[PDB]
Amino acid sequence: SMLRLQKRLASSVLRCGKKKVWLDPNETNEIANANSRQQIRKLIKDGLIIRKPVTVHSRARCR
Amino acid sequence: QQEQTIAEDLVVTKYKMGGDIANRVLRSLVEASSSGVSVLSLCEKGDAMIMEETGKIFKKEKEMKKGIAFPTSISVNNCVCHFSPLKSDQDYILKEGDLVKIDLGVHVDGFIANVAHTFVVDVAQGTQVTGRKADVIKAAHLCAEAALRLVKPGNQNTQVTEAWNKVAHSFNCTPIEGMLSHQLKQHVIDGEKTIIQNPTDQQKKDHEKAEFEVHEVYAVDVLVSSGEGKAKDAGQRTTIYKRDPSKQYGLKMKTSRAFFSEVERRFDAMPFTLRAFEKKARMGVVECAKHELLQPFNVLYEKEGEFVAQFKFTVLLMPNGPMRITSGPFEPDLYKSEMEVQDAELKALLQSSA
Amino acid sequence: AKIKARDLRGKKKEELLKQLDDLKVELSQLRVAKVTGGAASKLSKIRVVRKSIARVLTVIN
Amino acid sequence: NEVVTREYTINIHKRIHGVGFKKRAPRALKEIRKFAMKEMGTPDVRIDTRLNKAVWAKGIRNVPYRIRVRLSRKRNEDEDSPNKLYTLVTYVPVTTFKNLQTVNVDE
Amino acid sequence: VFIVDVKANKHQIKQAVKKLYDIDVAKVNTLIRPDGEKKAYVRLAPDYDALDVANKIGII
Amino acid sequence: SSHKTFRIKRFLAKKQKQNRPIPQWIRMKTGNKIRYNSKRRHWRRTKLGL
Amino acid sequence: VRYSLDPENPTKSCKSRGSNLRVHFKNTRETAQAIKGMHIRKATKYLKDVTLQKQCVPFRRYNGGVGRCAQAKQWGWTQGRWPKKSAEFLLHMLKNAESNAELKGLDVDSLVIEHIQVNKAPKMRRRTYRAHGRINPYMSSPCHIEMILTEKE
RNA sequence: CGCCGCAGGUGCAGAUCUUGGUGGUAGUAGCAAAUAUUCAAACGAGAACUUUGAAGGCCGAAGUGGAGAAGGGUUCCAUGU
Ligand SMILES: [Mg+2]
Ligand SMILES: [Mg+2]
Ligand SMILES: [Mg+2]
Ligand SMILES: [Mg+2]
Ligand SMILES: [Mg+2]
Ligand SMILES: [Mg+2]
Ligand SMILES: [Mg+2]
Ligand SMILES: [Mg+2]
Ligand SMILES: [Mg+2]
Ligand SMILES: [Mg+2]
Ligand SMILES: [Mg+2]
Ligand SMILES: [Mg+2]
Repeated sequence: SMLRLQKRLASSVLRCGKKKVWLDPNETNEIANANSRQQIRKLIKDGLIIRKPVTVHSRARCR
Repeated sequence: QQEQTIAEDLVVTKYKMGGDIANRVLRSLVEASSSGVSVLSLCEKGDAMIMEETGKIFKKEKEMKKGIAFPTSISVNNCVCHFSPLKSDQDYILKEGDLVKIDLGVHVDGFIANVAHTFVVDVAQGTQVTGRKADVIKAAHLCAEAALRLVKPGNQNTQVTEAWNKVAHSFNCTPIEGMLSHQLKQHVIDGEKTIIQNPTDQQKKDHEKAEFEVHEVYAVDVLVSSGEGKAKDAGQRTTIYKRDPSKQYGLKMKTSRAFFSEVERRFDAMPFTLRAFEKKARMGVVECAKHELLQPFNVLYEKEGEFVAQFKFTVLLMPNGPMRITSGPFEPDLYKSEMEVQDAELKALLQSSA
Repeated sequence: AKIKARDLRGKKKEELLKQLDDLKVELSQLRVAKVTGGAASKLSKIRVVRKSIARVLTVIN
Repeated sequence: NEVVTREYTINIHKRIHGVGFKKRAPRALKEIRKFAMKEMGTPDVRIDTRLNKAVWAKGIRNVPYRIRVRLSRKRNEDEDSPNKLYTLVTYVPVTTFKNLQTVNVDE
Repeated sequence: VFIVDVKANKHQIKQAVKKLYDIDVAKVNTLIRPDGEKKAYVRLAPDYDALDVANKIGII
Repeated sequence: SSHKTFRIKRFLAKKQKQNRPIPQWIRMKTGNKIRYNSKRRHWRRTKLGL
Repeated sequence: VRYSLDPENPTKSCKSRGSNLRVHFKNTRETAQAIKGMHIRKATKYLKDVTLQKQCVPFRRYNGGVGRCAQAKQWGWTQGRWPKKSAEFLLHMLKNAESNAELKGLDVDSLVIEHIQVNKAPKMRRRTYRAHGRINPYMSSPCHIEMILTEKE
């Protein structure tokens, strides 16, 4: 319903910004239940939350 | 469409087994309840034989789950019900001539068979018990006998309410305030179809109207008091808790998750008692109950010098006639009253049999 | 069980202090019950114990 | 019947001509929705997210001149709603737009 | 965790907890709440148990 | 600020506890003639003198 | 309560009202004037059309600055608008009035809006900020509304 | 309240009069400084604005980033309306 808290918690445990946190758009109810860490960590460990990769800034053109 | 009904021959037999297991446990206790005993000891031994007998039955099938549906609840001369102390609490030594109310539930594959009786302990041979206590429990039994005759699809729940009120007035007594008997089915104890005893304004405006339906389980109770019918709390720890599988909160305490894990494993949905653990049980309960993950069963005390009575049985509704599988050993020859029945309609329902 | 200043005035200071102590420990559990929910009965006995402490302290003073 | 699906090619260039830079791609997608509302007979046009990406593929002011889509009028017989028919328009990747007709795609 | 008077220092807090609860404490961490009342975290000695004591206190 | 004196924080403490709505049961008292806390304060609308 | 213009017969009539409704009084007064006298089904269909901007309401008294539209010719007039908020509040109050008619047992197929009036309500105060450190009002103009529907055919 | 006497802080259209309320203006001026939003879904009675995902963008390390000092004082955090 409203995952503002989970995004903040997931970014903190993932040690990444809120850009890089991916919450599963289909399993919104499951993430919405995770009101704490060790619940976010559980969701991270089973793949419902993924740290998105850094968008590529290649240096090949410069090289 | 997957709910189990009493239509099956195998289901009826074990339901007759549940009535036998309820009657045999009550019979074992009534003989073993005497003056100068430990109320805690009767509960542990009350549980003790109910563990073994439910383990030795049906040796050829050891797959389904069976056990307790409602803990051994006891209350003597001052409490309504929902009283079952822990080991740390002070014991209540049963004295001479007390009347004590005992409640117990047994579940087999989620089907609930629940019985509860009130009796006076250590009644000698040839004696005649008299007083205002001689009135309350006799009135309650006529509520039971009336209820047995009037339990049939077609007789409404509100007729049960007035009938119990009218006999209560006939016996100069009043039921305790706002209790609920329930219509039972598989894997449940808090059925939506409930019948209410001794209601008031808030109760009658929020209670439901419904007609008794066939092939159903009815856990009928009668709670009658000799005084005013009002109860409150005197700061005694609430022990009996039941989980609700509807709502959910994510526990943050290791003991609460462990307490909630152990509750789900052993007493998934039926009301349990904190005697089944104790150091970690008490501190895990506060967090779960705070977030209403468990619905409590508090203790209710009456006034000093007030007496309360209770009778509960489970009955199965067949089209041809109800049969009460669980009963308590009450006799009218050793127990009389000074006021009698005055209403003609009450007369008809007691002389008629089934 | 109520105490009165009139009957407290005969005792010595040895059990007057003793009576003040268990009166203080009783108020300690009373405030504990107030925090942990407790009951309406226990909350109402907070004042009756507070005035009993003042009564005993007034007599010794 | 009423479940049919067809394949169209919309000249966005013609429908978008004259629109300012910061409102071109936004206008292109309400022109697809207007196009679908007309060719099919139904309101409540549902635009596929892949179709969204194709219109925005080259930014906000350089919209593709033409796009090939597939309108699918399907039954809304899934929940109580005012409209019983809805059209879902998907994106069809193509190499050329030459000699492309409006064709009836089968099941 | 207790609520104590703002005029009591960690030494009196340790002495009060030790004497009126019959326990041995390891250290006291104190802070004053925004409400204006002191909050004392009393770490018990390893041979004592907080849950054991909190039962006897009644705050379990 | 984070750096405060004791007496300032004690001053701020009292102002916090008395910025609370009146109890609902006050309305039921005989001869009440009180309706709301008219001395309520909001941190953004009106500032403490200190 | 005391409605103005009580019905001729409070047995084939139904009433509804609302007070302190957060709608513009000028927009609702025009909307009620067009609705007045309409049959219940014609008025309900018309108010949905105004929301859909397929039919308009003519602004006759409070028209200063109101623009012109083509649809304001059905009503002999020039300027009209499509007050969405006024239509929704009148639709809600018409639905309440219809349920009252079925409550006292008259058919809703033959209901006609005999009387409908909109009254100014107490204004609500807000603040706007002007150039040289000046404070100016930002008052709202709510409205009381009430109508009587008469069963007639 | 009338009648005989007594005594006045005794009569309003104005004073750019004091206080309060209300109009026309007027559904009007206006809600135009700093490039920009779009698609689907969820909750929900209700979605241009909430949340999730996808895309297109902007700040571009002298930041629209991360922390503090004064100042504020609970605005911090959960849950609900
Ligand atoms: Mg410090
Ligand atoms: Mg400011
Ligand atoms: Mg003009
Ligand atoms: Mg301004
Ligand atoms: Mg200024
Ligand atoms: Mg004058
Ligand atoms: Mg005057
Ligand atoms: Mg004047
Ligand atoms: Mg304008
Ligand atoms: Mg503008
Ligand atoms: Mg840039
Ligand atoms: Mg906040």
